[PDB]
Amino acid sequence: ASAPIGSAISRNNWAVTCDSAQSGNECNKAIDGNKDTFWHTFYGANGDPKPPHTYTIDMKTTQNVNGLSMLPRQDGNQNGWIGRHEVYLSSDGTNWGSPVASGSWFADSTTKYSNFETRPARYVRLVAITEANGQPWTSIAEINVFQASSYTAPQPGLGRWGPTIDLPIVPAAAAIEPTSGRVLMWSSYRNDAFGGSPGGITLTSSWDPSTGIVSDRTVTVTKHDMFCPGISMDGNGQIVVTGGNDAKKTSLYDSSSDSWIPGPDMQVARGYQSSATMSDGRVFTIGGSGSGGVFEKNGEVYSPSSKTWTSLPNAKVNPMLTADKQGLYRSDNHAWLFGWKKGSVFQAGPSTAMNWYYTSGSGDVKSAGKRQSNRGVAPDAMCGNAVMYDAVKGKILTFGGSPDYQDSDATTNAHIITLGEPGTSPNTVFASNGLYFARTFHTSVVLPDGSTFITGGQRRGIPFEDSTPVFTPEIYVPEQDTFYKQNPNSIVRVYHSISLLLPDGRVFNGGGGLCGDCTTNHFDAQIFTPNYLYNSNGNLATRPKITRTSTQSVKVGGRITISTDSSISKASLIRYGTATHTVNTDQRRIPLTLTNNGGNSYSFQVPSDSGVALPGYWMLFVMNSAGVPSVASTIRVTQ
Ligand SMILES: [Cu+2]
Ligand code: NA
Repeated sequence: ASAPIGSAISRNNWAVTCDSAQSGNECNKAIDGNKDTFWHTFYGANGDPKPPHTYTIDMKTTQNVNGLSMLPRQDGNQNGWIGRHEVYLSSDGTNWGSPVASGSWFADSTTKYSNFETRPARYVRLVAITEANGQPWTSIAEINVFQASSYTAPQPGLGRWGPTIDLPIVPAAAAIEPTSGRVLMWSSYRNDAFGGSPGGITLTSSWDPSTGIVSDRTVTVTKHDMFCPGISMDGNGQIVVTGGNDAKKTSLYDSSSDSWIPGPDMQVARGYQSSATMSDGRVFTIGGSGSGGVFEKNGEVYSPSSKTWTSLPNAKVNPMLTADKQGLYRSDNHAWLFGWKKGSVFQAGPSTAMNWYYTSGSGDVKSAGKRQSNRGVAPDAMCGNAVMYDAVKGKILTFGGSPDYQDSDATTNAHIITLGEPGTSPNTVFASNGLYFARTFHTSVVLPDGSTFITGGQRRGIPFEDSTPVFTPEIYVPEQDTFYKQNPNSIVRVYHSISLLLPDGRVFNGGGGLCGDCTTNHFDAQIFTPNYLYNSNGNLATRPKITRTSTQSVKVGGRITISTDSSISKASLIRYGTATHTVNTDQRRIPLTLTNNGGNSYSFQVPSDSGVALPGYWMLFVMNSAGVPSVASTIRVTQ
């Protein structure tokens, strides 16, 4: 089940309009209060008109609308379940504009929801594009519109939230498909739960940013239930998904062919582990006692060329453990791993002790000191994030988290870690005065300008509960060493939530829940459009365009020559991310040093060290004098 974000509006003076309505199944039979009666479109004697079908509401007066609900027919018949839909709002009743919520709903008889940002309106409209099984009809038992307590206009220069993307599943895990631009999402064996899994099945869903179509799929070929995994993009351009409910399995996703290929089994059975792509294109993973048993799980490496998993027992998991109250079951989870120089992997936390991991031979480990500052020694920060915003200078920003996984208070702790050569202890200082709001179970992404977008979370970590939420997002600008509060949202994004950077420069934020009978399931996602895409008037600014590229595939140390339509100031390369349970080891940014050739032609060099410039797919963004970025050009880096 799910829950709305507002309170129900009285339907006593409502006037409804429909495109088609049968005798006995009228248009007003959706607002009467009876769970057994329903509105239904023309069938039988009146013919069978195909979708789009529309339902328009007139609330007589202006209300502060923040969502709607749709209860299907409860008579056991499938005829009329709404699949693809669109929600519109208006003040006049003729000019509707752009949709506040669009997407697809699951094929069942449960109550469906569309939760969006507060916007004052008198007229509400629900358009049913398709039927769940592809039939000509549309039916609704009960339709309600919800309102917020008050409305406050969004502050200029602090971004905008919206629109909402309705999904058939709860996206607990996600990744961007580089070659197509789509957002691949997955849950478990079911759309709303994970417990009591038979194994061998994962339900996936994808969203296209250009078309707006949401299409679901069922993956059984890999014999893996991909809930609670370790995700990494290898050097061969394939997404390596490891463990979880089927603790020993590995699944590979190829973006070019849009298919799932079976991978070889791991040496050790894991769950809730973090995996990281190395300098040679290989994938390293360590720990993970979330599933497959509770014991000492040391490191292991995946080779994409030979299709094998090899154990590295001397790469000890013992110095990276937290002092969690639940023991080893939670202490080796969600490691802040980063692929670095000469096959090494840096562990920034969540534990107080930071370590260097080596992959040559049977593996090795060395102490990198404690995560600290002049404010003292930093405690254990489970489910806190770690983002590499400047890979050239080895800059990592760590923030949030709590001492224990569950039933523990979060802190405002924030640090800057500067990486050098493997084996040396890095310099650690405090990032400004810390976060504005203490948060755990939060997610983050690196933006084109070097800034880090932080959103969601809760003050006290209690899984499957939406208690003490943080609605206000934060942005960290490194040049000024300052945190900035952005415009707040209305949907709670706690445990099982994700955040990914879209090729168009915007942020995809969704998920939260996945507990079955709970009312905390979020079958949606929201889009955040940052300040850099807006001008002085508050409208969408003109974005510069990359007209030509010399090559789409480059090697480490090689040069690329581009051509633009206007003058640019800065340029950056961002690696495509993957997200689940606050972990994102794939994302990183490289600031580019440009050479002006003249006539809007620029040249740059991709770093020679493959530990800085990790092999895989990257996003090319160029910024003008106003700071407005372009859309991303997909560049593949090899070694
Ligand atoms: Cu989980
Ligand atoms: Na009814």
